[PDB]
Amino acid sequence: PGIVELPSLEDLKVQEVKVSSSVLKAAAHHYGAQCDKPNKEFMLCRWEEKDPRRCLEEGKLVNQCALEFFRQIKRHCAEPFTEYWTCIDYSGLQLFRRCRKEQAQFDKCVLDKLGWVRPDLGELSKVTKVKTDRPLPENPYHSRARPEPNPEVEGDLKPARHGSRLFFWTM
Amino acid sequence: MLKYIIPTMMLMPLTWLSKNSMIWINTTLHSLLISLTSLLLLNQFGDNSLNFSLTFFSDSLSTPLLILTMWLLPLMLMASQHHLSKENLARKKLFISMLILLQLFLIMTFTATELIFFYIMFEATLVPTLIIITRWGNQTERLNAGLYFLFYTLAGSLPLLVALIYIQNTMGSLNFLILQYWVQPMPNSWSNTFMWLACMMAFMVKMPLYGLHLWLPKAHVEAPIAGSMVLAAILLKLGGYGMMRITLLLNPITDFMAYPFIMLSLWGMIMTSSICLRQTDLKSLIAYSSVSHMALVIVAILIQTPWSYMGATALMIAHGLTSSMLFCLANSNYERVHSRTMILARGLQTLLPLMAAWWLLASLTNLALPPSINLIGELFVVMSTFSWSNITIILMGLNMVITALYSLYMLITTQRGKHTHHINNILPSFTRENALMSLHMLPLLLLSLNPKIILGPLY
Ligand SMILES: CCCCCCCCCCCCCCCCCC(=O)OC[C@H](COP(=O)([O-])OC[C@H](O)COP(=O)([O-])OC[C@H](COC(=O)CCCCCCCCCCCCCCCCC)OC(=O)CCCCCCCCCCCCCCCCC)OC(=O)CCCCCCCCCCCCCCCCC
Ligand SMILES: CCCCCCCCCCCCCCCCCC(=O)OC[C@H](COP(=O)([O-])OC[C@H](O)COP(=O)([O-])OC[C@H](COC(=O)CCCCCCCCCCCCCCCCC)OC(=O)CCCCCCCCCCCCCCCCC)OC(=O)CCCCCCCCCCCCCCCCC
Ligand SMILES: CCCCCCCCCCCCCCCCCC(=O)OC[C@H](COP(=O)([O-])OCC[N+](C)(C)C)OC(=O)CCCCCCCCCCCCCCCCC
Repeated sequence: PGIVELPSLEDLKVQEVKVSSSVLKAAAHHYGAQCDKPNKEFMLCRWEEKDPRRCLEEGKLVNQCALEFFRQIKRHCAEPFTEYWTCIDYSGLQLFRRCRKEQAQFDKCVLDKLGWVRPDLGELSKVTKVKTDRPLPENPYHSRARPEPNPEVEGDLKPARHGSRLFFWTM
Repeated sequence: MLKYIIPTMMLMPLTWLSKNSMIWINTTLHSLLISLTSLLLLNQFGDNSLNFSLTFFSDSLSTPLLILTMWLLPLMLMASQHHLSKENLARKKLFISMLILLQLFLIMTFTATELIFFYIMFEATLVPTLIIITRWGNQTERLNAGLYFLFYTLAGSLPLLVALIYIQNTMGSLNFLILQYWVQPMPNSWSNTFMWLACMMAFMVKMPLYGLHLWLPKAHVEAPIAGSMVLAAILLKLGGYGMMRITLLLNPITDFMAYPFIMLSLWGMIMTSSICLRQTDLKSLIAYSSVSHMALVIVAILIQTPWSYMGATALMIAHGLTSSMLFCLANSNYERVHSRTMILARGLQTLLPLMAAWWLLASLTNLALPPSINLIGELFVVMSTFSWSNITIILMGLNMVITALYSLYMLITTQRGKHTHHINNILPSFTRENALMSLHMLPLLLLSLNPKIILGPLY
């Protein structure tokens, strides 16, 4: 068959979000609130293209919008967030329920200094509508022409010509 | 032909709803009425066969076989009502039902327009015949007789089924009326060779061919008298009828494939006739004479000239009447001496003079005395085989010597000489027995006055 078409190594270079998983999980609800739009454009492009190579640029927007999410935490509320992801980082299963006072301090400092509302129980699992200008992929499976089906039956059913025609049976 | 199938079927309530003493009289009377009605099949034309329907037709070949078939049934009922006098009433009605069902299968074996319906009736005639031989036969060897009779026949005919279905798939129809007009020449190949053998060996068995004849002297001597009459008179002629139908399709391969089957016949009618010079059993002598006479019909069909077909169908009808009468005469002695040994009861013209006159007439029609239709068929086969090869007259003429030398030997051994001293149950001839002999011989003699109705589709 054909050559697989991969992007080059310079096409994949982007400033990564070089933080740990507890830093991400501690900031997760405000990330799902504030970084909604490029993330949903990316995941819509990701389920519609069904090909990561056609989803790189939108993905870079994700990696553009996450970092600006953290710098805006780093410029204003670096220390309550630092205590909060440290307390999240202690636990094995990384429980939100073991760290409610640092969560309250972080949410209070964020709501005062930046004006972000933490999403409630039920909001981040909603299915939202996304306004994009990219075209809908007309063939995301790279399929081809389906074969022509067999012709159907039509016409009124006439009786059998001279019956069964089985050797001598005249009916 | 539905005016003959339905009366034959209605003989089943006629034999099962009758009184316990009237079942021979009713079946004899109404089968004689069916035999009188069988003469309406003589509406034959010099160009077209009498074509009744999509299922049944009757040319001038099937019509004499049908008249002989529907005539044989009252004669079998007359022959069979003496040795089934102590019989249970239910088994008596079962025997009459097997004869009725066998007639029903034969009269739409010969009229079957389509060849697989011919096969189904042709092989349906085994089962009532098998039941008659193996149930109402007399000796121990009736079971082996039924096994040989069944397994030569089906071994011959199970290739015939495959060959007929091949013709059905290739031509498109096994209608004999279509196959007269869509017949293609069968070329020289091995496929067509075994096609010919599958088409012919079933009928070669039922004629019988010499070498395949071994089922017959067991099935004739171990059958009862109605069984012996129907195998002699009709059930050998299914092979001749089927050959005359099926050799339409087997041209021109027959003109080099019939050579081994003519030799086997032309020498075999010498052998079996010679066997009749030394047979101690009278019924076996009549059986081997039946093989000897049907060998001429095999030769006449395989050389496929018009005189040969005319002689072969005349010889079939004549041999049917003659051999049925010979088995009835042998039964007339067996019902008195209770043994089929021909040297046992001698000198029986001193004791039964009119029955010896019937023996004399049946022996003269066996030896082809002119102007009987025996001699007409014999003579026309000899003419057409002289046209085939001039040397065949040797094998013909020598046979016509030996056919005399057992026809009169059987007359001299049974009826002449000094009578047996220690046999004294030799009753006078019953009116049933003389009636049976006269109903065999008087149509056979009246057909000399008008033989053109028994000379096939090409008179
Ligand atoms: C106002 C409104 C009302 C008006 C009403 C008017 C009518 C009133 C009456 C209505 C009731 C129906 C009456 C019968 C109608 C006609 C049927 C007929 O004769 O068809 C001829 C039929 C075909 O002949 P045809 O010349 O082509 O056409 C004439 C008709 O137009 C044929 O016409 P068709 O083209 O339409 O026929 C169709 C087709 C035409 O046929 C074909 O296509 C040919 C192939 C048929 C089957 C062949 C099978 C071969 C292998 C098996 C053989 C088995 C053994 C044979 C029998 C042994 C005895 C049991 O037949 C079939 O497919 C059916 C199969 C055969 C059955 C026939 C009916 C029987 C009814 C009574 C049963 C009694 C026992 C019968 C025997 C049992 C075996 C059948 O003949 C045969 O197949 C030969 C056998 C004879 C038929 C049966 C005879 C019926 C009367 C029997 C009375 C005596 C009984 C004694 C006791 C029982 C026996 C021990
Ligand atoms: C359509 C109308 C037709 C009318 C004319 C009839 C046409 C022929 C029909 C059948 C004729 C023969 C039947 C009689 C023989 C069987 C019975 C018997 O034992 O008789 C002795 C018995 C007299 O003997 P008895 O002293 O009372 O006691 C008996 C003895 O104890 C013991 O007996 P025995 O030792 O004294 O006698 C033995 C002796 C033995 O004598 C012989 O065997 C010598 C004669 C045969 C060989 C030499 C001649 C060969 C042929 C040449 C002659 C024909 C062609 C001539 C024409 C010119 C040339 C072409 O038999 C004879 O002499 C019988 C004479 C007739 C023989 C015919 C040939 C049979 C031989 C085998 C086949 C030969 C080829 C076929 C011939 C076909 C002819 C049409 O006869 C009768 O009681 C006669 C009863 C009534 C018979 C009716 C026959 C016709 C029935 C048909 C009914 C339906 C149609 C209505 C017409 C009715 C007409 C009245
Ligand atoms: C009674 C005792 C002896 C019985 C002898 C019976 C007859 C002897 C020959 C029978 C052969 C089998 C039936 C053949 C039917 C022919 C149909 C036909 O058109 O064939 C063409 C076909 C040809 O194929 P085709 O025609 O489909 O091919 C397309 C056409 N061409 C050739 C151009 C490509 O023949 C065959 O396929 C094989 C024929 C020979 C069969 C060999 C096997 C059987 C051997 C003999 C068995 C005999 C009975 C045994 C039992 C004895 C007792 C227990």
